[PDB]
Order: sequence, then C-alpha cells, then structure tokens
Amino acid sequence: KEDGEIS
Amino acid sequence: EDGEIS
Amino acid sequence: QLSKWNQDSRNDAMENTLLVSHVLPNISVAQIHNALDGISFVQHFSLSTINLIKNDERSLWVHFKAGTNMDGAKEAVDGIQLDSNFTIESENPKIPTHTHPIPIFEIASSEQTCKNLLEKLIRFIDRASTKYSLPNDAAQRIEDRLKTHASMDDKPTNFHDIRLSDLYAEYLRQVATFDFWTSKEYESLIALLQDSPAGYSRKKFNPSKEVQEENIWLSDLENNFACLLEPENVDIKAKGALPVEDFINNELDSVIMKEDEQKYRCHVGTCAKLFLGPEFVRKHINKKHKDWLDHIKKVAICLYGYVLDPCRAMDPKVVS
Amino acid sequence: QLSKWNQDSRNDAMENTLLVSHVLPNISVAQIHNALDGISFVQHFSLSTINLIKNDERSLWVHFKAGTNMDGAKEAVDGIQLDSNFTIESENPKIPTHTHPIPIFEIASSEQTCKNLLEKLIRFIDRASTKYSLPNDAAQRIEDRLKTHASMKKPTNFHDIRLSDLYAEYLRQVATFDFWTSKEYESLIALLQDSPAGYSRKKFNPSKEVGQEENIWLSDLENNFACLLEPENVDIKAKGALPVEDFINNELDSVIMKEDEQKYRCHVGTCAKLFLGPEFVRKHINKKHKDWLDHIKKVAICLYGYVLDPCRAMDPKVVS
Amino acid sequence: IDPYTQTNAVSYERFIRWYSKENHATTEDLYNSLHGTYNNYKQDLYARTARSFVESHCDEAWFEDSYWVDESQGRVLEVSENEKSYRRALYDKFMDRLDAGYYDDFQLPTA
Amino acid sequence: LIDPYTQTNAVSYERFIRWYSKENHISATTEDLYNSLHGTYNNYKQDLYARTARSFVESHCDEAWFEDSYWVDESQGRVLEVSENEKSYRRALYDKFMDRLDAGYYDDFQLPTA
Ligand SMILES: [Zn+2]
Ligand SMILES: [Zn+2]
Repeated sequence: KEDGEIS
Repeated sequence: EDGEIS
Repeated sequence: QLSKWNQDSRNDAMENTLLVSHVLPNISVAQIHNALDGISFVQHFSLSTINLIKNDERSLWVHFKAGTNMDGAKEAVDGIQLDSNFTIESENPKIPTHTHPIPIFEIASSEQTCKNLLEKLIRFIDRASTKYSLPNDAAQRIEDRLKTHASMDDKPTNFHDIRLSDLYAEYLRQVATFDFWTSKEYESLIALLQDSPAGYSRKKFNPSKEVQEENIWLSDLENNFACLLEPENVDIKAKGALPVEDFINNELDSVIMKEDEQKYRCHVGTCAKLFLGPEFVRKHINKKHKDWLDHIKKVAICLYGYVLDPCRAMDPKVVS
Repeated sequence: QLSKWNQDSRNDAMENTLLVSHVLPNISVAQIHNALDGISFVQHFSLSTINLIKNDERSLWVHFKAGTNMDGAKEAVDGIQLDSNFTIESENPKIPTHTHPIPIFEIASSEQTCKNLLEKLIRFIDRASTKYSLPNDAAQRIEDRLKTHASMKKPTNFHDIRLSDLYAEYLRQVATFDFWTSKEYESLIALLQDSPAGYSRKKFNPSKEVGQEENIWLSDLENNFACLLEPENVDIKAKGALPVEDFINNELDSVIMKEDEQKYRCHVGTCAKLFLGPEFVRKHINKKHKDWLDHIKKVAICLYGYVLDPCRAMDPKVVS
Repeated sequence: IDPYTQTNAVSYERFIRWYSKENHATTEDLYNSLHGTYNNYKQDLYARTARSFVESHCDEAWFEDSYWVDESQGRVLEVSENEKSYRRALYDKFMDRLDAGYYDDFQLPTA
Repeated sequence: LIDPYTQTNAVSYERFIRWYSKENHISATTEDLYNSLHGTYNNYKQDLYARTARSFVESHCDEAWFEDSYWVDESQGRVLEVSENEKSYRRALYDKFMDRLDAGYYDDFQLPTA
C-alpha cells in the first residue's frame, strides 16, 4: 500500500 | 544611518 | 415634444432633488458626508464630474426620501458651511431642454455589432447587480417581458436584439445611471441627463452600404505577426493552449477526482485506487504513472508551440 | 511571361538544388543530418510543411555549394537509406508554372495600414538579423538606395509602397519569409510553392471608405468597456501608467545614482548621503524622505485609477 | 514641429499639414485617411500627458475623491448603504413599470 | 442542423449562415446575410481551431515531424537552434541581394497591379 491508500 | 558611508 | 419615457425620466430625475451650484474644487466628499449624513430625510447626494475646458466648478444634487416637503428641505440645508469658502445655497434642479436625441452610428444596429453590445450590456447589468447589491434576474425579467408581450412590418431583421439592446440600455440609464453609449457612470439620474437629456436615437443600418473581409484579413495577419514578434503578449488561453506548468496542474486536478470529504481517487489509466487526501494521489502519479506524466509534459509544450505557429499544419476536418 | 525578378527567383531557387519527393512523416530531422552533415559540398537541406488535407508527404530539398556537378550530387545522395521505410532518390527540383500573382487586398496599399506594415517589415528585417546572425543595416541600405536612385513612372503612397515591396522582397529572397501570409520557410523553393508568381497590389480608391469614424467610435467604446469590465487585462503601460509597485520602483531607480561599486548616493531634494547598497538608500528614503515617498506612491495609485476611468476629466491642452 | 513630442493637441487640419510635409497634400483625400492616425496620435498624446495631469491635480479634493485609494490611511471608496437603498428604489420602480407594460412599446427613436 | 460551436468539424460559411438564420429566427436569404457574418464566422473558426488544438497535438505528438517542429526540452536533449551551415547559406543570400541592390537590380522593382 502507498501513502493514504484506503482499500 | 544603516549601511551609510562617511 | 419629449417622449413619455424622456418626459418621465426628466420629472423623476428632478423630483425631491435640490441643485447646489458652483461647487468648488477644494470641497471634499467627506465634508459633504458630514453636512448631510446627520440629516435623516436625505437618502443620496450626487456630484457632477469636473470639466476644466468650461471651468473649476461642479454641481451638487441632494436627493430626499419620498414625501419630503421641499420647503423644509431647502430650510434644512441652506446656510451649511462645508468649508470657510463655500456655504450651501440650494435651488430647484434643472435639465437642458429643446435638444434632439444624440444619434448612435449605423454600426451599433448591425447583426454582428448589436450582439457584441448585448454581451457587454448583460455584463454591465451583472456588474451593477453585484456593485449596488441588487437582484441578479434583471436581464432575465426584461427579456421574458419582451418575448411574451410583442409590439407592432417597418422592422429590420435585427429587431428582437435592437428592442432588447435599447431596453437593457434604458435599464442602465434608470437604475445603474450608466450611459452605455459613452461608457460614463454617474452618481444620479439628473447627472446623466445633463449629457443625454433627450436620450439617443439610432441611425438605421443599410444592408447595401455594408462595404469587412479586408479588415479580417489584415486583423488575422497582424495577429500572426504578434505570434512571431510578441508571443509573450499573445492570449495563449484564447488559442486553446496553456503555460506548460498550468497545463500540467490542470491534468492533475482532473485525474485526482474527489469521491468524499476525505476520499480522493486516481483516474489515470485503468487505475481506480483511492486516497484519504488530494495530495496523497499527487505522489502516486509521480511514482507509477511517470510515462503518462512525461506525455502530458510533452503535449503541454508542443501545444504551446503549435498555436503560436501562424501557418502550422492543421486538422483537415477544420477546413470546409 | 514571368517578370525578371520572378524568373530570376525561380532559377536561383532550383540552381544547385535536388528534390527528394514522398518524404514520410516518421522521418526525423536528426536522421537527415546524419545523412548530409558528412557530405561537404552540401550546404543546406530544407523540409516542406506537411499538408494533411492533401497528403501525409512533405518534400526535402538538398542545396549544394556553388559550382557543384549535379550528377556528382545525385550520385552522392541517391541510395542513402534514412530509415528501413524510405531510401533517397534525387529528382530535378520543380516549381508550379503558369500561375497569376496572388492579389493582396486594397487595404495593404492604404496609407495608415501601409505604414503599420512598414513598421512590422522593419521589425522582421531586424528579427532575421538576430536569428540568422546577418548585418543589421539591410533596412538602411534599401531605403538609402531608393532615396538616391528614383523610378521611371502613380499613387500618393508611392515612396512607402515602393519601400514596403522591396522590404517584403528582401524577406522573400534572404530570410525566405512570405510577409503576406506570415509564413517562415526553410528555403526559397519551399516559399515559391505557395507564391510562385509572387503577389500583386489591388489599387486603393480613396473615394471608397468603410465608415472609418464608426469603427473608431465602436473601437474606443469597447476599449472604454474593458477599462470597467476587465481592468486587469487592459494594457496600462500603453495608456501611460504603471502598476503601482513598478511605478514606485522606477522612481527610486532614478533618484539612486551609484558612484562606484559600494557607493550609492540619494539624489532626492537637497540630499547627497552615500550607502554600501541601493536598498540601504531605499530605507534612507523611507526614514528621512517619507513625505517625498508618500507623494510618489499616491501619484502611482491615482495615475493607475485615472487612465482606467473611461470618462475622466482631461487637460484642456489635450483637446482641440 | 512634431506633435508627437508636444504636450498640446494639434487640430486635425493642422495635423494633416505636418503629416503632408513630414511625408512629402490634396487634404481632400488625406482628410478621409488620417481619421484613425489622428485618433491614435490623440490616444498617444493623452497617454504621455497622463502623468503630468495627475502630478498637478493629485492634491485637489475632487481628484483625490475620484482616484486616491489606500488601505493604510483609511482611503477606500465603497458604495454607501444610503446609495444601495437609492438604487434598489430605482430598480423596483423600473420592474413595477416593466410589469405594467410601461416598456412594452419602448425603443430608441430613429434619426 | 446542430450547434457548430460544439462540433469538432468545420462548416462552410453558406452552411454556418443557415444555422445562424434558423438559430436566431432571421428571415434573410444567406446572400442577404453574406456581408454581416464575415467576422462572426472568422471567430467561429478561431474558436474551433482553439478547442480542437489540444486533440490535434495529442494524436500527432509522437510523429517525427511534429516533434522536430514544436517539441523542445533541454532535459530530454531536444531544442531548436539555427545550424552553423544555414547561417552561412542565409549570409550568401543576403550578399547576393545587397550586390543586386547596389547594381540597380531593384530600382525599377515594385509589386505589379491587379
Ligand atoms: Zn493511479
Ligand atoms: Zn537622501
């Protein structure tokens, strides 16, 4: 996951 | 004065 | 004999107003706000623009609240010393008589031009709406009447737009106190009517005496020269391009679509990955979608170059 | 039959030149440089502008050094493979024949316009001198020649028209620039694809007017509207004002005279104080000469406001 | 002498003459040509005189109240709440008139 | 008939007029109108050229010619400067002209009349 990722 | 020459 | 509208404009403009003649250059607006703000039955005051070719004096008009006894008004104002050198002496207000309406040129009544003036008219109505904090439905209501209630050919092909132009113009005379035909604003109706007391007439447009291909050709040519000699002064936006930096920012704003208050998704290629902030997506694009960003960078530059090229190659589809 | 000048142009353009037809879009310039930079008796190559309405193919013209065997040249180039898809086959260069000179509009010959163009022609001569690193006296030499050596012949513009045609002709022959279409070209032959017969002038009948007054009134009125609707977009400099901060900085840049390297004198009224740096003076100005600065920043603000007031009062000296 | 250097406005006729000589004069024709040049000459004249005009009038009360704006010395030029009322009255009169078909038959006269 | 101002394709003056005619309820036989709409059409095209510019650039950007014309970026080893060879070429065209000027080649010269 990357910065701020919200799966 | 400031930065003033004589 | 003055028209109903001109005669009515005249009476309105004078009603519950006093003239104050010989207003000196040294007299300030603050001095006048002193003298008059204290008085309750004064609603507004107007000051003519100085005209030095004639002389140093202006005119001051005091507009009183409706149903003001105008003997009391004089009594209430007469004797007021604005400064040592000027004491107020009111008198009944005047407007130049026995004049002919000022003729507006042929060209103002032509298809092309009339419609330009229409866009300007609308814009001046909206300006006046914001400036004087009025309703924003003036142009709306005017055109609604003009459509619904017709008026009796003897008419040009331009009639609908002239009628409307004429009335948008008349709205600005009465409400804004703007003389569209001179682009002078005024502080009151009486002030405006000093310069256009019979209003304006229209010179009729002759489809025969129309004579402008040559002026288009020249215009376009001089515009081309500018692209080569003064590119920095040319309206890039008008030509459907942007400064590289600006173009690239507009691509980032478009692809970082806001799903919720604190949810911002990537829309670059098939990518639909979400983020909890707008600037969280802006990092993503830098890392993964380099290829795409290079492309945008290249397009931004080339697009700038292209539009500034007088005789560039052109899409076949955009010629006959 | 072709004029000497057009016939001569033709021969000059083709002399020691080879045509390469059917030049594909994918073919880069870098590719062509590789192929020809080595060949010493080649001086220039010139690629045509793609014309996609007609065809996806440009034309490449190879220009050889003076006194070149144009069989040695064909042989030296023929068989060069620029890429897999296009190998070079040289052909004798062509220019479309049996054409009528492209007529320029009447307005180009009118005095007001003829003079604008004259100023634009000079600006393109000078642009060509910097771009191509030529002498800067081309303009002077052409004018001095015509002043000295008269012609055997006529309108009231003649002196200007004559000069304009030669200034236009200079650009055609030297900077390969078709002033009339504002197209730059890479070689004489390339230009002469679109103007092989050159151009002609349609005569100006002074009797003919296009309501010059009307287009002016309308122009002036629109310029006036812009002052109210789009002040930010209006060219303040042209109207004799400066944005406030710039105005002020230009004043300080006048009253600050640097006497050596770290010796800066204040020339505001009866002052002669000296400072290390100019910004040390700019302070001194703020401390000692406040009154003077207060006035300057006042005058800058009003001058801005003034020039943007469409119906401002004006010096009687600048009317009639 | 060159009008483009002088602070005073030269008449359209006197201008023509300077131009006639300056560029080597039927006037008849020139009259119909220099209408625009004279407009641009005046535009230019206005522009370079602009600063002088401000310099002399900047301390006069009439000129300051027009143009002099500065948030540091409380010199704003807002629209008075008094005036806003005055305008809304003129608005409302106009729309009452509109709705009573006052302006149904209205149009600028012809010349 | 549809809004040309929305369409990416160009439209003949004759066809533009007809749209204008119906769009604004103008009872005029197109040659009645021919002189009026010269400017309007010109701006229609300017406006078209404008909003189609980006799409043209996007489709041609990777073609060799288009890159050579417009693509500049020191950072990706692309620029446009006048070849030392061309300066030479142009200088000889100058010197011919001035030799011709001085030899009286252009004394009788003037753009023919129509
Ligand atoms: Zn993504
Ligand atoms: Zn000092």
